[PDB]
Amino acid sequence: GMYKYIREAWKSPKKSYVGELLKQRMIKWRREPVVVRIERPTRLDRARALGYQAKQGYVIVRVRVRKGGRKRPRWKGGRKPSKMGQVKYSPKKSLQWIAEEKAARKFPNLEVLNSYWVGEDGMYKWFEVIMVDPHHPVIKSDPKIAWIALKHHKGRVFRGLTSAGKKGRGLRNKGKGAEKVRPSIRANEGKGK
Amino acid sequence: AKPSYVKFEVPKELAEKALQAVEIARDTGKIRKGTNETTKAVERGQAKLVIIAEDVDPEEIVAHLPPLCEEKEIPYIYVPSKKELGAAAGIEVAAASVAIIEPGKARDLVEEIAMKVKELMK
Amino acid sequence: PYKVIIRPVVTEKAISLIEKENKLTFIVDRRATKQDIKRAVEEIFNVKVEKVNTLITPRGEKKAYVKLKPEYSASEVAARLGLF
Amino acid sequence: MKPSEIREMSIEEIDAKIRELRLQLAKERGLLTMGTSLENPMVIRNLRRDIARLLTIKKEKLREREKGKV
Amino acid sequence: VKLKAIIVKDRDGEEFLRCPRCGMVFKRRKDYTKHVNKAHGWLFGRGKPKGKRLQKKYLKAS
Amino acid sequence: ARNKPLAKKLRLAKALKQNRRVPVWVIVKTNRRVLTHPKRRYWRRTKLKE
RNA sequence: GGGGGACCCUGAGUACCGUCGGUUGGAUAUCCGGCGGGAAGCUGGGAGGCAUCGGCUCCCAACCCUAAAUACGUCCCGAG
RNA sequence: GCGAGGCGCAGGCAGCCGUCGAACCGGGGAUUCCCGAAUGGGACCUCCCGCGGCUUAUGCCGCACUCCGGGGUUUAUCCCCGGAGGGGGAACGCGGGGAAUUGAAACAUCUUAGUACCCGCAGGAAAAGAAAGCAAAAGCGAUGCCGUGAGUAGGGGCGACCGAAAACGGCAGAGGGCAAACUGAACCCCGGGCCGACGAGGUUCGGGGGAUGUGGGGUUGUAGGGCCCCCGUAUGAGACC
Ligand SMILES: [Zn+2]
Repeated sequence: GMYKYIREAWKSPKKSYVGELLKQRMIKWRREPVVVRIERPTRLDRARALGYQAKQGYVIVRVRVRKGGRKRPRWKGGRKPSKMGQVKYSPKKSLQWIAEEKAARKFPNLEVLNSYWVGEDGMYKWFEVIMVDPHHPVIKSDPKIAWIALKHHKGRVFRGLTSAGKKGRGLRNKGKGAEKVRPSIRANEGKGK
Repeated sequence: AKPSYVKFEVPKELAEKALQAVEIARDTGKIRKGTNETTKAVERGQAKLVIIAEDVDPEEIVAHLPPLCEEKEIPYIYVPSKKELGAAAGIEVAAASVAIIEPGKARDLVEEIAMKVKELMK
Repeated sequence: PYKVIIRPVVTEKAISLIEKENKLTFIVDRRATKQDIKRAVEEIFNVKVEKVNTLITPRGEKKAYVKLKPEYSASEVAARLGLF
Repeated sequence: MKPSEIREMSIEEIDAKIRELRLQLAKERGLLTMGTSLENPMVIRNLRRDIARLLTIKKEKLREREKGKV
Repeated sequence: VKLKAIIVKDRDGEEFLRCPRCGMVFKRRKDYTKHVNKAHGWLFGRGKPKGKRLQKKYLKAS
Repeated sequence: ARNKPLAKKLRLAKALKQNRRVPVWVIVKTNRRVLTHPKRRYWRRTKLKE
């Protein structure tokens, strides 16, 4: 099918036409807002695998974020040498998770279903976020996705229940080494991460 | 302006002839509508002609059709209007590709389209 | 009719005003406007109003002086209300 | 007044009675502020509660008429 | 084991049918019946459990 | 003070009405148990909260 | 509902490697993140406390949901 | 429902309500000023000023921002229909940011501490949850909680100190759906109609989606599933609305 061909093309963009296409697309994207809804997903196979469907209630949002870690604000009170670092620090949430949260902030009435990497230059990184409308009858009538309509699935991205959130919390490991990651980070004194 | 996956320029007369061939094949033959079905038909080596749309975005959907058709020795032609291609195919939604498996009563038309494509760039 | 008028004012100053200047003194509801007071008086008492003045007392209640036209007597309305 | 007898009369009569009760309530409040021979200190309370009953039953009649018509 | 539907309320307050055996939620009774008959039907001699581990557990229980 | 917003005037009016003695008949009814309430105020000594 | 196949499918900037910061009992062998690289993909792939080779054992990630056993007491019965 | 009194804390004067069943109690309704997420626009004062339809007029109904699914055109995010988010909640929950006094008899690795506190996000619970796991004479078989393993393995100016899991015994027990192989509009939602019972279900019309794939199937490890071939089965037996 076409999905395998798209996956093969996007395997390594620099080793196919996707490299030049991505360069031109990045040139176009650098001039667009940080968060922008798009008509169709760029990587159809990835969107479908993550749960996108061609029906009312689904939204694809491109989000641009800056690469690198973070610089801590200057400390005002006295500090011991172990706590004075500012420069060499990194966020504990992945940039994909951060972009998902930005998309969630932009769209308040939807829920973040998933996200995937779609390109990056030496300065920025681009993600495409699949989001769902829990109040649409078409979404409700679909047993595959209707579970988002329940009350306890509000702010799932913010609480860390997406794929990126699970990866950040370490829920992709089992057995040895995953002793402090379940049932939650807080439940283990917040020291498993 | 022209997407990278287009490998040559087709005249309006040839594009309209391809659309008419698609319509006649739908009426009195066998056609496959949609990129997935067209790719499957090409891989199985049953389609006698492939028609693509020039306004497919993103182009990853049809970026493999020309190389695949060249590998399998299948003529492929371009048409400007995706919506008109879908309408000719007979569905109520735009179609990004079409394949003709049984020419039906458009055998001469498809043969001439293939010859002209060979002359242009094959 | 209506909720504009709460109660007539039966004070000595009010009585003097009725006797002299053809004026009736009412305690009305706060949100009422001068047109509302005029219309309420005219409809309830079948009299013609010449002028309306309003104030808000230090107790938070609105007091209205309604000066009737010379064609109608305020003493008659006071008697009808039992002001005496 | 009793809810049964209020329900007996029509909406227009209810409005007229409400107007009369409001005027009488104003009159009695003025009389209370003026004099001291309060023969019946409960007249104000009775008039106010009768006004409430009249308005409530008028609203009930309006709602039931609308429901029946629809 | 009984598989009667359990009613749940969404954010808008509409109604759902929750399967008591796995927790899946439906809005259409046809889909609810189809799931109850296709997923857990092996409990009544119609089909077999899925997964080597689950099959071993069920055989041990039996 | 000369120019007052209506809401502030109404609040002052409410405080003025609040400030008054306990009724003698209330004292009799309570049998000399209720004599004073916390909201009594002297304008020169106890100022309003606003 | 069962048997056979030689055909097709099974999640990618992902697993993983190097370095830096945080975190951890995790000690050359915890987990998360940044930067620079980066596959196989069923004739396949992963784990078994330094690395690699062979044997053996156990598994199929990179998508999703899940009641009961639990935590709390604004509040309600009961008791000391 | 109770059955002769009642009008709060609150023992007074006067009067009134109740046997056409009050007071009181449980359920359901009506009214419910202003500010307040406060929302048509403003707040040095919880008060003011606005724009359109209906209405004779009284007087009602609409107009915040950020979006979702539609329509119109003027293409202006300008107008119209439907629908969301906003704020709160004592403790509990989830995800991030993150000190010092203090101890080490000073102090920098460390400890205090992933603590105080800060930002964001839910519910009556939340999170976790069904193995690329745990263990090797045997083997077990989702998650969560307790006892214990245990101040042990192990970390540590190896200083002060920090510090688990597996196994075992218990509580409670439950497991399912996708992406793809294949099929190709057989599909979903809104409004109306008809048959059915007013429901379930069946059928039909218009609109919006859908070939960039709606629906059918399929969910797994010395393997599982599609497709092909052969044998038989379904007559019967479930389950659910
Ligand atoms: Zn189920």
